[PDB]
Amino acid sequence: AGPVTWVMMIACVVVFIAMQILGDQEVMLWLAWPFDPTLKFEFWRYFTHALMHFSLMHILFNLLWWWYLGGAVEKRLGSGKLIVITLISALLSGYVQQKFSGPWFGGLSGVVFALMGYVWLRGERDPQSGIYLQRGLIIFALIWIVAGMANGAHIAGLAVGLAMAFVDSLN
Amino acid sequence: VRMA
Repeated sequence: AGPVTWVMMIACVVVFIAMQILGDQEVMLWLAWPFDPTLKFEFWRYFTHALMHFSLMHILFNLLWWWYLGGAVEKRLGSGKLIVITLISALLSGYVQQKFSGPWFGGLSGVVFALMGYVWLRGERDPQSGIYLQRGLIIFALIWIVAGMANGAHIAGLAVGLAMAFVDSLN
Repeated sequence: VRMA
């Protein structure tokens, strides 16, 4: 697994550990989506929400998928590609999650659902890319959704990942 | 808090 895959895994671990020492709320106050327009120029917040996890099974399950799919994008399409997928999906899934239910949310599953959508579409339309998602997993992904949690994140991420894959799958 |  490449550098981008790894950097993100260490960022999420580092942040998780801080949340255990300082407590969730303390880290949330600084890394969450702006709760107050006054804070709108604290630019990190549109990304840093993705780095916070709230339970062990939350971090594990997300980093799992991220290691699997992230690594495959980074291996097959390079580090720049995965950066862009990450940044766009984090920001957009954040934007929509905030609208649904306000700013108190976190987790990499926005990014994860974008990656899920990207790998699957791109593998259907462009088998040349060398990436694909088994239909067994696209069914598990769809079960996660209907079981929903940042619902706005999941669905906004997915959208983003399909869009980018389509764009990339013509060229 | 919601999980994403």
